[PDB]
Amino acid sequence: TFAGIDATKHLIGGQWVEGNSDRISTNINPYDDSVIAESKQASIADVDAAYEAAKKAQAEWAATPAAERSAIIYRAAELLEEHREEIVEWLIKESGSTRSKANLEITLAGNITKESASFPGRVHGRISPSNTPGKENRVYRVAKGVVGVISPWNFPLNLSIRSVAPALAVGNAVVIKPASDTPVTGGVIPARIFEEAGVPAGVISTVAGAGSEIGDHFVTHAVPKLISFTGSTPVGRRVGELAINGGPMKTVALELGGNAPFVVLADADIDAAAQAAAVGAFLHQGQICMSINRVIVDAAVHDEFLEKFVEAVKNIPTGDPSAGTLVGPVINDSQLSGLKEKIELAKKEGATVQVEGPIEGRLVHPHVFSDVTSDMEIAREEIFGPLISVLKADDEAHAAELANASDFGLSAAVWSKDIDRAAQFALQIDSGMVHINDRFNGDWAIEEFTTDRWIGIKR
Amino acid sequence: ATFAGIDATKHLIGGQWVEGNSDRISTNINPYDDSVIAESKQASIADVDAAYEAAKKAQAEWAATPAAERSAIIYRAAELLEEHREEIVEWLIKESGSTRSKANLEITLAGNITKESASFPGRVHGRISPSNTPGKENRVYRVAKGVVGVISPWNFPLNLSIRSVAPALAVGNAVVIKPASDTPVTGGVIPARIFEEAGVPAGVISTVAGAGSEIGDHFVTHAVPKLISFTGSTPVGRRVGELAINGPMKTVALELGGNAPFVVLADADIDAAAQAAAVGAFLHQGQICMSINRVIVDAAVHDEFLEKFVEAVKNIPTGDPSAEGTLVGPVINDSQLSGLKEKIELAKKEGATVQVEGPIEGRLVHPHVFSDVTSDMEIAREEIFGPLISVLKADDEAHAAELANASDFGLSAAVWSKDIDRAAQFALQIDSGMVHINDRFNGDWAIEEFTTDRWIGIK
Amino acid sequence: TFAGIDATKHLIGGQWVEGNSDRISTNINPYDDSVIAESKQASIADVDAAYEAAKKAQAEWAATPAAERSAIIYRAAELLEEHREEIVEWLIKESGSTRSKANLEITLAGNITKESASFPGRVHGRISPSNTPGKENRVYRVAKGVVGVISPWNFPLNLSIRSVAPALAVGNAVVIKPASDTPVTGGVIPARIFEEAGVPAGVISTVAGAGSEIGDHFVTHAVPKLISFTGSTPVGRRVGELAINGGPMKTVALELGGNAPFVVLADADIDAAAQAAAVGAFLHQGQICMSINRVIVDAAVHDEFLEKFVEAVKNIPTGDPSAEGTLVGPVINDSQLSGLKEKIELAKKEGATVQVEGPIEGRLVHPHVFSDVTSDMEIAREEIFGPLISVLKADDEAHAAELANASDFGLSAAVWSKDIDRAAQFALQIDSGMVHINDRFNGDWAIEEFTTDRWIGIKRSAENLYFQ
Amino acid sequence: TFAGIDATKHLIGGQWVEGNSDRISTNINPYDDSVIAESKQASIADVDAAYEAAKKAQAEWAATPAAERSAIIYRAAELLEEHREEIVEWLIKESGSTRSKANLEITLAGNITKESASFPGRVHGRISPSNTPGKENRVYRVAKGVVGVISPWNFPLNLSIRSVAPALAVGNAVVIKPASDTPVTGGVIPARIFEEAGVPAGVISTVAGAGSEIGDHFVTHAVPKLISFTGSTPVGRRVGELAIMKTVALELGGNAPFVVLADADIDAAAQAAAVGAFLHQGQICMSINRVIVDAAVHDEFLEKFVEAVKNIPTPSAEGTLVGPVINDSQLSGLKEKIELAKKEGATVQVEGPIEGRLVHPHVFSDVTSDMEIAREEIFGPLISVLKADDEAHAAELANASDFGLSAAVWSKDIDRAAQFALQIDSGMVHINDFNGDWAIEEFTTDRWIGIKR
Repeated sequence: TFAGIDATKHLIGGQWVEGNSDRISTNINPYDDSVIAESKQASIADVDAAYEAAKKAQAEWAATPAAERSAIIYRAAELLEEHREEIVEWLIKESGSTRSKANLEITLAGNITKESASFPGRVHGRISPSNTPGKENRVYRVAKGVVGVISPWNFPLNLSIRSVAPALAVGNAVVIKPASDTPVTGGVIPARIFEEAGVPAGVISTVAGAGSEIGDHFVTHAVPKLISFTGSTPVGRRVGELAINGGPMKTVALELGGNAPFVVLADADIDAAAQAAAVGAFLHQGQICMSINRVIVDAAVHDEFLEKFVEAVKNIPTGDPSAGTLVGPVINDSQLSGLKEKIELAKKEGATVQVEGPIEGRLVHPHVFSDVTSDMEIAREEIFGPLISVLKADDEAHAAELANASDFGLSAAVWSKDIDRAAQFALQIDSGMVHINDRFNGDWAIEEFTTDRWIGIKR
Repeated sequence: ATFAGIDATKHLIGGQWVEGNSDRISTNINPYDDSVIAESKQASIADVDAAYEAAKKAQAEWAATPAAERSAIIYRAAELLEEHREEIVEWLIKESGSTRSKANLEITLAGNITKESASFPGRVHGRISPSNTPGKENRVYRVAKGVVGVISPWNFPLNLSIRSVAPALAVGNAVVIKPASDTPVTGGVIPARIFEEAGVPAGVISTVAGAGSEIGDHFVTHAVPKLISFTGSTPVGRRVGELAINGPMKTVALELGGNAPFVVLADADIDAAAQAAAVGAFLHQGQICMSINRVIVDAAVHDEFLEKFVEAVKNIPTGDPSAEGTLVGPVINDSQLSGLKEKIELAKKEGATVQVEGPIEGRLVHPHVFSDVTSDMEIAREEIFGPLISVLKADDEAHAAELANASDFGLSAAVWSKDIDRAAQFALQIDSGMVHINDRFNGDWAIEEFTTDRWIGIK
Repeated sequence: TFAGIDATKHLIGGQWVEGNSDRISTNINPYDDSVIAESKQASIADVDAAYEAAKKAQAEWAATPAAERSAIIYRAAELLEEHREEIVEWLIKESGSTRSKANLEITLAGNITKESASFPGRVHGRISPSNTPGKENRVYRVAKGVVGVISPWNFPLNLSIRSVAPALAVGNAVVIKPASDTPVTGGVIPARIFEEAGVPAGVISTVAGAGSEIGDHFVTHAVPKLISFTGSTPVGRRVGELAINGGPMKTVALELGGNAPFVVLADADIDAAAQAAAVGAFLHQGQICMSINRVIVDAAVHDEFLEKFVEAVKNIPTGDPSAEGTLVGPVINDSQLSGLKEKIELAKKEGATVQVEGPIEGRLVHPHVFSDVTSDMEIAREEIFGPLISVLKADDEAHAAELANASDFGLSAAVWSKDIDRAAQFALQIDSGMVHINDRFNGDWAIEEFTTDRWIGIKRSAENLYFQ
Repeated sequence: TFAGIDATKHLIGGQWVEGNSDRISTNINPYDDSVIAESKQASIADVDAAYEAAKKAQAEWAATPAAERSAIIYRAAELLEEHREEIVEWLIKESGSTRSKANLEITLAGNITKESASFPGRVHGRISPSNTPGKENRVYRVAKGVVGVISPWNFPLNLSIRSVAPALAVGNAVVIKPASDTPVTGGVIPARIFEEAGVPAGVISTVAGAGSEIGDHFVTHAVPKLISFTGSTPVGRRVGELAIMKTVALELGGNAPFVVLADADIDAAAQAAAVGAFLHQGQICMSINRVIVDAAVHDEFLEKFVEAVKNIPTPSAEGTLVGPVINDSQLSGLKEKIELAKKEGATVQVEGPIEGRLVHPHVFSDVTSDMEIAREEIFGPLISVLKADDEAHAAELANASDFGLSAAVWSKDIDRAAQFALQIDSGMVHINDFNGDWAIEEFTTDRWIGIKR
């Protein structure tokens, strides 16, 4: 259960109901394998009801005055704190998250929701200039309509609120489809938080189900105007294809965390950078916008940084997430293999082990690898686990090439005392976000969940 | 074969007009009489690589060029559009089978877009956002995408290539054009040459014309372009979207002029609307921002409109495009002729009634109008690309709204109603980026589409 | 007293202190003449203290994270809503507001600040395009610095907050100089309420004194870089003039609600327009952006509208402010009283027709209506600030626009006409910032007003310009 | 005469006419005292006509299609370079500006009106959110109406077009009243060039009257919604006061600071102080009347700087960099300022002759903040070099003067430089070195129309 209803149901038509599918998925605590629950998953006829109920209820929502919608969204943020401990526990249980990680995730979901509540009072269309006598060009800024959000298992609550909150505050009706492993932290909870906040029936909905049964059908559907996806790149591609291959076509917003880079230039404060890289590599692992899985260091400070970086990660306790742990267990037994495979492959491709830990159950301990090249799989591919490569750049220009060598969407970080030069270097990296010496953009968000409707009026 | 002096069979690569390298020989045929215009050796995969490579090397300096400087060159190309008017008209008629008067409208259109584009350099700005962390400063820079790949259509080659080419170049992008194999000079050589003669540095503008499929895929699939602009058919746009997702992703902008509706409401000036529908359906076909392919009239005025409309379209001179009176020219090629032929047959087999028909000799398809059509019929739910019209009856106001949203794609739509205010509300009920009441390039939309925002946080 | 601090004190430096001038102020209830309180006023010295304190504290406040400044502003809205009953009683006792009018004022005050809480994260600067190779143009949007706010006796709470809240939220430090008749509702409550929400010491202040020794010096001081004024246009003009030739550099934002025209066109919903006119003229008078001082009606529907408007005005409860039904209370003071008595007579001795009029029992002026008036009668061209309304006859649609603009007060105007598309075109002819059709605080304009832009152009040589 | 038309007439109601004032003015070449021309001055009734006609012709011009307005404004930029040499002479002989300084002003003039030609398309309104059930909020952005522009004698062509072009493009009707000493460079030429460009009759006007007659009537007139003034801080003040019912925009040039921080490429910066002190004299945006330097590079800066100013040659010539002063009243002002400078203790680091109206460069040193030479607006080639004990002093010293549209700061640490720059209350600050979006705002007003459906 959660906040007053059993976390195994689905919020369809504003009614918490049981799934009509034949499949029954068993949610397993990644740490000790204890059954958390068993729910009758949803069928396509259920997704249909979800979407159709959203379409039918969306207009009245979009038409609700700015202040109202704002107040409700703001209420949701209050509720996030008011149910904090119950949410922390679920984060620990289902997501295999650490007590401290869960705490962060909730604060983060609350900042996004807090910003998002100002959105109503920020959506503006414009009155364009006319080129033909008697013509009035008005471009209204409206809600896209119905958004289908597909949340991941890494930061289930955080990365889902990242799109549910702005999408709802702006007038859209949303339908969440969480990852198989985290259906309540990535779907039931955020859904419930907004229902409890006042979001009208049909506006917020959640539908969980097996990939092979509803995955495709959720994207290819005719109701959603926008599909927001957060996950791994190969799955993003598939959702991307599906959105344009017989739908009709709908906009698809892909949040593909990949192999993010942490560049340390020659004039960087190796001390702070060491500390920082340790936080971004493990304490924030899973969070697509702050996580990093490879630090690129200049040759002139490489040996020093590597030294300090290793002595910093050896002190990262790996254990029972319920505890001072800072790195809990991996999510699936499928996710466990993959990591195992990458550790080996790095060793096999000639990488150098710098920090290795035991692997008990799904409790993978940190792993560091120096002497890594941009062509090694460990660096090219997406990791999503406590794996960490250290590549050497013998030139500042080479650092930029190393940083762009692997695909990654979200963020990139760089350390350098020369704020001005670093800022210039940052522009030399292909990322929409680059942070120097240490998020969520509201403007970028209101634009992603609204559409501009140009209405030409000839008098 | 020549244009503005230059050999028209060559390709502009690395700032140098050269002959293609593939063994494939393409013969350009006049659509109206089958006389050969030219015979150009096609561009090979290697040629596309050179174009993208050289373009990528010259882009930075072009992007570093002062705003006023870039805008002077964009304004010059607009003057050049006019100075070369006479000759572009001949090419438009000769290659794309355009009517002489249609050709003159297209050129006015093109030049009107690049003059508007001329003001873009001084309109591109970034933000300095507030921070939430002490001592942090957020600066989001608005820069060029880098290299932009432009695929243009055979319908309004000049005007639709320019629609992307001009703003992209204006904003700091370097661009490579891959025109439709039927209109390589009106869609590639002429646009490319106007900007070259206007002074955009070598390598910043290029055209590479090649035989479809493989070269087409390579062109979209390449690692250099960070944007692929496409205007054309939906099955092809679909394919471009696929390739952009599989086979190093890049944003893809698709301009698919599907089946645009022309909505006539009960209180509409039927005579005006009728004349307007005639203009949009036949004198503007091919221009996917002003054309319409189906009419939706309120029952209460369906018969009045139909008769008044049938009258109007029966007075449209079909025939040789060179003649100044003509308004309907030939269809671009035999294949397109086949689709038009079979679409007509099918409309009949589906239950449609012929209201206006004529003989089709050569590639000269006379205007056709069907009545008693339903939204499930393909004559009204699929792209048309030819002088074929459908008229659907709307027994209800809200019903008209349904039929208007019955098709897949749509750039614009139009509504007719004397009640200016109620019409504006109605228009909002249509899912189309553009809707014109009682009578089309968005500068802002073009800046956002051809630039990329870089958020850079500093501590 | 008000929420733990005695209303008689001034908030300087972050501390509620007693005044230092020798002049002693005596608060008087406009409905009965009670001594609400008596308190020593602030001297020219207390104004300097407040400004200097605000000046030094300003920067850290501006540097506070946006979300943090935002939470502080948001809570002020909550506290405003919390101390509702107390503020209500205070509005009625001092400003002479009505039970229900005071309650409306607080809602208004509340909405404004919850809207302002949104401001910190909305304030942004720009990176403009460059025309000279190697040059970067940044244009920062920052706080003005210190803002002095002069609040009026009409809607003291709502009109002070209208500028105090966005200014604070945006990073300014602000010193309030309330109207002499309403020092607590116009200064103490809003200051205290922001203090109890969390704004730092020195960032919010309230210096109250007799304009006689404080007024001019407040506007003239060298610290404030913006003066916000709300009141009569005469005083407003004096403020403006004083700001241009005193402390060389400081802008002024004058909010002068003079004679807002309420225009009823040929095709209006005369019955709805009638009730609305009634509302804007009495329940809302004092409220700068909502009230109306004159109504102009197309001749074709003039007499029809007049008959119905007079009816609704006739049945408007006038009396004791404390009562929950009253809609019109006493005038703030005798000076204003004698100003209205003078205006009613002047309208008469100019040939105007009385439609409605009542007794004037102890500062309690009953609603007064005058028809058959023309654009040059003082009653229809000067500002009123009282329950006196004048109806003018318009020959046609075009004459309506001309009658509407016969003022010099363009702050807001209302227009009634069933035809929306044309009424909107018509509204464009009126010389006001805002016009409302068939029945209002702009946040965007507010942030522009309390911030300043700083263009910083930086040229980089080859030396400190990399990867070029 | 200019570009055909009679240069002594006043464009009113679209027609160039002779003034109705019984006062005549003899426009005199500041350089040699020769009489360029004489003209019947404009009267109060003349002004009323120019404004009354402008008002009637405005609504039509604003409703003119955006791309149309933009082609007209653009044309004016072509006409400006077509009449280039003809205008160069007028600044040369009337404004007393050199040949290099005149040419520069024409390009700058061109740039402004060319940037301004893109304004019609960039003027957007807004459809704000609604808080009341079923209400729409439209915020139209319209032209103010009629704009009274008061240009000055320093850079009369550039500083008049600066207001005029943006205000016209946007759809306002403008009436220019130029400085008594420059009625054609600051009034006739700009008005005549927009006329040829295509601006309708009554949309552009120029009226040259006597300060004592027209001066006050031009500002307090009911018609103009905006008054754009450019000049000395004291006269800018009366204007604003007189204006208070319409809004006024004061471009008050005073004493712009040139701060040279301890790590400021003392050499290349000394080269720039020279340029911003003489080459860009009349330029209220590119000129500096004082240099604040940190003790460390103080003497280092001064030497190279003195040698810089000493090399500046001394109108109709090519080499010449500095020209004569506009009039006698101004001349006596500089001299008067030069003397009390010495009487205050300042060291005459540099001093040149005073042949006629031509004042040679003057540079003083060991100057402090409580001296009129660093406090008052100078309007002449008089430089003051103040020493700053540190950087904190530099901030104080920089903000000392009451008026400042722009400032300059040289450093090497671009980042710290930027930070320091924000500590100087000035609209503009340039580091080691015309805003359109702000001009668009200035010549338009936002009209909020709320509709309860």
